[PDB]
Amino acid sequence: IYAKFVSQKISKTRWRPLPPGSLQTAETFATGSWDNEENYISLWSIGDEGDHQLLCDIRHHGDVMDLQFFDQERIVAASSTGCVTVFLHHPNNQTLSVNQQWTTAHYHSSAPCTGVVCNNPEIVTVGEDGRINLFRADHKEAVRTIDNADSSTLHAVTFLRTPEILTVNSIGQLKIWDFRQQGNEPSQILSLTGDRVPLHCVDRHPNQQHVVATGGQDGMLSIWDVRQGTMPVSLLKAHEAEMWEVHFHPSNPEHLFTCSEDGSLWHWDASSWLSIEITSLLPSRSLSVNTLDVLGPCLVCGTDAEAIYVTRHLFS
Amino acid sequence: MQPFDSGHDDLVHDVVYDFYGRHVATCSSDQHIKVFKLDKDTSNWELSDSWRAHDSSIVAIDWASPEYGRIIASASYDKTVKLWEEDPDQEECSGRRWNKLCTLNDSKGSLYSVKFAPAHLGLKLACLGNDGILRLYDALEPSDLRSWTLTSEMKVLSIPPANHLQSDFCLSWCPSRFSPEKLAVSALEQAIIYQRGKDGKLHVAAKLPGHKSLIRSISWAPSIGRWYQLIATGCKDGRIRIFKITEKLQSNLQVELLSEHDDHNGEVWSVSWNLTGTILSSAGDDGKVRLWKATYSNEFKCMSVIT
Amino acid sequence: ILVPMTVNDQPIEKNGDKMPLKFKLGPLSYQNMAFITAKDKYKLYPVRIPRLDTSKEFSAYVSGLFEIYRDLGDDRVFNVVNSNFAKEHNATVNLAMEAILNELEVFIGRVKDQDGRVNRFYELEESLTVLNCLRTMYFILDGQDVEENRSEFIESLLNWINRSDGEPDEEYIEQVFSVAGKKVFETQYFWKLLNQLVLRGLLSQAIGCIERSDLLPYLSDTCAVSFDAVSDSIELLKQYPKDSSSTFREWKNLVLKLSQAFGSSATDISGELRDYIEDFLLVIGGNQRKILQYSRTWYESFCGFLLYYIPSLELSAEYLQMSLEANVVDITNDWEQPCVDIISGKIHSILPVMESLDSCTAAFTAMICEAKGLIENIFEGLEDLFSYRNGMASYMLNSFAFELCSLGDKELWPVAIGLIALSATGTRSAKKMVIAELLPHYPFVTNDDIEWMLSICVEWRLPEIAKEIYTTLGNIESIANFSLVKSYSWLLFEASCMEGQKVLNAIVSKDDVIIPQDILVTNSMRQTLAPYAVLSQFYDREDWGQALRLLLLLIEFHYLVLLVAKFLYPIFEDSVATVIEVIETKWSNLYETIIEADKSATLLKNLRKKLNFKLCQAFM
Amino acid sequence: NISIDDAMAATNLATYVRLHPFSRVMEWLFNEKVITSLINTIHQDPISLGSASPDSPLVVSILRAIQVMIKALELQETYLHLVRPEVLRYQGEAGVRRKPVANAAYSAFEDGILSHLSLVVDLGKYCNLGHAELT
Amino acid sequence: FDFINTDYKWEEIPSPHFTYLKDLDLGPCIGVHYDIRKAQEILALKRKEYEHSQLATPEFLETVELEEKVLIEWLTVRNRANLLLTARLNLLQAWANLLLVMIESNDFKSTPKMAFLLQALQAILPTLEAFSSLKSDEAFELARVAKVLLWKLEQFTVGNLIGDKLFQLFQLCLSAISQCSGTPELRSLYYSICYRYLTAVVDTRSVTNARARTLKAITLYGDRLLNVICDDAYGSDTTCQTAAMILLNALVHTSRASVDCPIIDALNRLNFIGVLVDSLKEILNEWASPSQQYTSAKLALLLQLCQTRQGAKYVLQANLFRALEQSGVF
Repeated sequence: IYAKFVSQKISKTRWRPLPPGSLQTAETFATGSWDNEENYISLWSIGDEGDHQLLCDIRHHGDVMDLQFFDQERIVAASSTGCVTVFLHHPNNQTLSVNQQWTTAHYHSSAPCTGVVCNNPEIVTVGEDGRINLFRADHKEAVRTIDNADSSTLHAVTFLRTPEILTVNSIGQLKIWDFRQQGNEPSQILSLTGDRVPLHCVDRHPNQQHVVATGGQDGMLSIWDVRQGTMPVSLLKAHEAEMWEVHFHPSNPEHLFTCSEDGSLWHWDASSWLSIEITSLLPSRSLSVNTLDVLGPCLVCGTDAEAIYVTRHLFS
Repeated sequence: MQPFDSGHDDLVHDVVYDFYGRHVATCSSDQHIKVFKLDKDTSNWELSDSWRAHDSSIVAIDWASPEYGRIIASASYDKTVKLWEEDPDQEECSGRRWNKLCTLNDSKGSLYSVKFAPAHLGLKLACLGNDGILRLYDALEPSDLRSWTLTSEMKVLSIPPANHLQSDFCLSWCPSRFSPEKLAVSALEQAIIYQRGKDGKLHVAAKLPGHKSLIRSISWAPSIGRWYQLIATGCKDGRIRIFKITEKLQSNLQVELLSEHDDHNGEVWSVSWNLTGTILSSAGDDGKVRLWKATYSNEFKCMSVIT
Repeated sequence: ILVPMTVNDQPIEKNGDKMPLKFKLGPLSYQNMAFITAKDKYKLYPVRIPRLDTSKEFSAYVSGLFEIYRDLGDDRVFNVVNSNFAKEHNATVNLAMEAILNELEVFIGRVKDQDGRVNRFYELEESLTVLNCLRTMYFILDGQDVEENRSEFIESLLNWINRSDGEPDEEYIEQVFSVAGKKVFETQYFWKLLNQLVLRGLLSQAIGCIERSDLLPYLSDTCAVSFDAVSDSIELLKQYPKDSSSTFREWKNLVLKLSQAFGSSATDISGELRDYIEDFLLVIGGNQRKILQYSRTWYESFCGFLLYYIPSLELSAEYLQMSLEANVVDITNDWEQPCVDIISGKIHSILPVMESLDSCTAAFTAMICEAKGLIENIFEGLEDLFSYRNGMASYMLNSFAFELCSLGDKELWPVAIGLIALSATGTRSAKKMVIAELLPHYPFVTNDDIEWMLSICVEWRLPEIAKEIYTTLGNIESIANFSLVKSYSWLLFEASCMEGQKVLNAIVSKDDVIIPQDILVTNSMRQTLAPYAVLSQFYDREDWGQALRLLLLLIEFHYLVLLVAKFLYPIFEDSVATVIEVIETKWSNLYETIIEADKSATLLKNLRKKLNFKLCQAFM
Repeated sequence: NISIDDAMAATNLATYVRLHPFSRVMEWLFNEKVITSLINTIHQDPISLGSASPDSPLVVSILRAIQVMIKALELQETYLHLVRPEVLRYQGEAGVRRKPVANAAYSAFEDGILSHLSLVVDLGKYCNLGHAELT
Repeated sequence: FDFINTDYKWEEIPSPHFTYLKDLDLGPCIGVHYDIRKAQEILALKRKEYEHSQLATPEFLETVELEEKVLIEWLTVRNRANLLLTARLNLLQAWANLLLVMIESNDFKSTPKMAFLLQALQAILPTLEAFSSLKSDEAFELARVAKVLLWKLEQFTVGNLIGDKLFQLFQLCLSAISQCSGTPELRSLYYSICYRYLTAVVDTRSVTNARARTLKAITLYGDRLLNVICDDAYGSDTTCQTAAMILLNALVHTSRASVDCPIIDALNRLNFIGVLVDSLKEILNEWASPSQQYTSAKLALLLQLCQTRQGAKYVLQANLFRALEQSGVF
């Protein structure tokens, strides 16, 4: 593992997906920054302390609240302004452009878009206005908006099986929605009783469409099975401050990764979550780790120390 | 995988799997046909649709090859055979998810069985009833799933006495893709095989001797890998029988008896095969299901007993 | 094997009218079905085939083994660069045997960790023990003696023995290092457990158990003589040769010298400790009588014999016999007898039993046994494979493949087809047929899955299969994607109707570049022409050209003709007249309806229009 | 085909080999009359070829004869291997009435031409004509 | 002598990704001649099977097509490379034979031809350095020419260039022996080169510097080098074991001239002295003839170890008195 310092606090880091049938491991990643007068979306490649090459960047107005790859060349960003944008990478001349955008995806006046997930051609967003949008590439207006879906702040979203999704909010509720539904109420609510601890992140198990992991204000990892009643299947003590992201490893989901405000990034190894050894990967002097992404043996993360940490050799 | 209710009021006669094994069709005496779906997420079986389809007890059912669409066929004591096609533009459980595509009234006696033919022969099917006459039907133009013509009629039994509740008939095509068209038929104590001739007509090419009572079930096994054919029968005399048929009184077909099994001690009601014809199943009075595998010597051995 | 169909709701009770039970095997191994044709018995019982492996660990195991099988290349076959082909053949095969062993160990591990039932773990370890023994005896020396390669052999042997059973388990080490009624460590227990350690090659532990109680104590004080023995004996133990059969020859020398010296010398210790030290030195020297005396199980004896007496397999026959005279085979576990069989030459007749433990392992075992040439196809004769005609290994592998096909795990389907394709026996056409029948059952979902299927149809030349698969896929956007003869015609007609009624797809016919490349038929061309005509219409001479194109299309082809007439009326020279004439010469409910919609009689209106056109031509 | 592939296409190849006249041509090539006529046509005076035109029919006929001889020498093995046994088996199984026109003594095509010594002399003398194809 | 060039990298080949058809080997393809139809039929059967699988058959067809179009050119390039390699091997063998015939049959003076000798040495230096452990076919032709050349041997300038290359040539020999490269035949030629170098060149401040630096190279490898030489002795080959045995004599001899020695100590740790004294038994059976000359070097070596004070310790512990009695030679 190694660090690179990049002169901006990094809110989001995502690997570019690999071409179908590639035998190579991930080498290109996107970042989004926050807390600057000028924030940026940036694309980077790793050469074979590493050597990083800035491929291109583009000014992003607002803090980058979330970021996902839609396909090889398209990157979707959520702004603190409530704008949702699809950026397009042009590899021939290494430029970024705006492909399409929904400037009023979230609003009250401006309301931050807090989460975006992609399942090409669909894009789903949530925000502090408690609005949930389904967008489709090249459609100017939302396919569906669930106005005033949640009365609490929506912090994150995941697909279950499209057009079904699950959201997490600031009072610790998981809510399940379908864009075909009538009304503004969820089909199912799950939550831990006692303290209504805010949930900041959620990820669906890549193979088991019924299973999700969440991270909370209290640093805890929760595993849920939406067929198994309203409480989590597992509740595990973890970080000393907020957990900002949680990711199952895409190809071997016995491995799961979490990062926190307390400056740690954990690799959890259950090799099943229904039904554990943990390694902390960053040094003891880290500021908030805001974001991580994992693909194959490659991990990238971004911190409030204006640092990106990478390993391309997680398992070797 | 816990049991579940079918939703039928009267006794259930047949259950059949679709090609992918993710769907199931049920038919009962309450004159209904139910279709169940195997939900991906929650590995549970859940009713896709139910509907009234006949004026009398529905005894047999079967799915057509997926390369012809979503098609089910039913046979009832009301002397008819009906064909249905799923209309994906309808809500599940609405009772209107399967549209009748046709009705076959040619039979003048109740019907006991109906089986689609192997896909490599087009939409084809067979049926047999009290009239003791096997009938083959063909959907000549695969576009018109209503254009059901009658391809053939054969007299299986010759003199069925007008006073017997004791009646049973079964059908089973040879699944084999690289073997001349042929199918097996059971009628009471008898069991005979038909084969397509050069003249495009069915001829009796052999008989499966040995049954000393009523044949409750028969099924042709998938001959993937083998050069021979295998058909099993569950008789009322309490014996499972497995016949080896090779093609090298006017036949080109040989008939060996490979196995006999009375392990059930009572009538063997159901006999079924693997998708690879690697496993054979049997069920009967003893309230037990037995799975059979073939030995290296080609004998058959019971690899497990469910109850 | 008797398993309860449903350990919840059992559908029968008394012999109360033996009910008609019915069962149907499903396309998926883990999803079959049972039911009953009787009154008040309307439940359906989904049953999965007894002892079926759906776990991820298993598929991992399968993939690993297929990898070993595939990687074996030409070496998976045995030819009944001259004298080396033999030695190198055994080299690689013997290695493959190690790989299989490994994969099975890993599997067994993952089964102990992620588990509901641990019975599978136990059975898999047993399978491993027996396989370790098999390698140690036939997969290292290639028929030669231990001198040929002392290092590898002793390594495998020492490995086999210390993975077969757990003892001496550290739960028993403390068991005696705790028990008293005697002075320090000097009862039959300490020594038995010291000798046991030596017989199993566990010299490290052996040494430890000594430096535990009276190495320096009772001896360095009481008898200075026996202290030197007990000490440089531990030294010899510290240097037991494992690479040179020469160094061993000299080692046993120093050991026998030590045992003779101590043998007749200063007895300044207890009557019992005297002998207790002699026996230890005898065992280390290789005294047969003693090696048998301090052995708890036959394999401890056998192992000892090979380690301290004479390291020659030419005596294994005798060793085993003595071992079995001391301790009979323990029928508690299933691995001991098979090991005895291995050692004693009769390798065969194990395939059926292993097939009972696990079909997969048995399959590949038979395979590598064929690779070694330990089993071969005696048959010498019916146009197909899945029989006794080919090998016993071929048979078991092909069987496994077929079994994999009903498992419904698309990850293993490549393994199944690959297994069949690489089968060292059977005509390419026979395999062609088998694949032709299996492939249609592939549980494809992704695009990639389908492309894989197709790639296999290509690779094997199954155009009738591919045509069928695709037919299944075809069954507005979907139709557009599809664009057999009748269907194409219908699509054409639909396109024409749409044109008469009047986006990206249409332009492509006339991201985008990729689509154009993919496109790069008559129906399609017609639709493209219609689109061009509409474009021209949207854009006088152009209009005439479009009208001409339309007339030409009508000639090539009732509804279309009506649409054309409608267009002509809306528009309202020699070539035009000729076209109009041809149309009149060419000139039901749907057509009438279309005509009514357009108006919102037809033949008359058409004739009137024709007359008007003729008049116009005359005026010109 | 028969060893790996199925037995379906075998009938097509059998019918092709039985109906194609290649077998009859090869059988006729083993006759003494044919080779005698060929060596008589090739054995001509040099003055005629010298005074003849490059497009003369004699040169074209000699070229065609040499090409036929080359093709026969190339295909004799393939014939004797994969034609004669199949044709004999078919004639034995089914009922066919054919008259042999081949000499059993001539086991190969060289047996019928090894008795001509002037052939090589004529071939060598024909090298001084200048015709590229014939040379 | 410009046809030997490794810059083209005829041995190295750029291997594409080959995401598909990777498992298709050239088994039935293979006189190195890889038939293209044997792989064409296999890839056609695989394409047919994939198409029958009905899983994205139309899209992924172009991938298989381009993979086949790349595999055919791969096979052709491999065949051409094999042909070029065998042609270069034949040409090098012919050139070596010509050079040997020229050097052997040459009555002309040697002092004028010393220039051509040094030029040939300079030309072969890079050739040997580039093929020291790559292949065991080209070194053979180039290893024997250097052997005879070393035995068939203003003046100060020439003497320095010769001794300089002889020192560099001494390194690449011990480097190959430490790795056990090539066949026993090639490994034998290296022993003769190092033998005369340590016997004639080294054997007076210039001598001390050469002897000191010479021992450094031997100590660099350590037991790794001696282990290979000890294994060659009493082996299958008849000439390799003889040259290896005589080589050890020069090592111990030159080491004493540099009261102890590290060379003799290493032989004891490798169990060489032990097995050596054991072979003394039944010497009557072994003893112009190849077996006779081999025994001469064997007993000759033991005689050298008995001259140093430290040798008596290791030699006496081998119990040689009982070994020479079982043979009954006396």
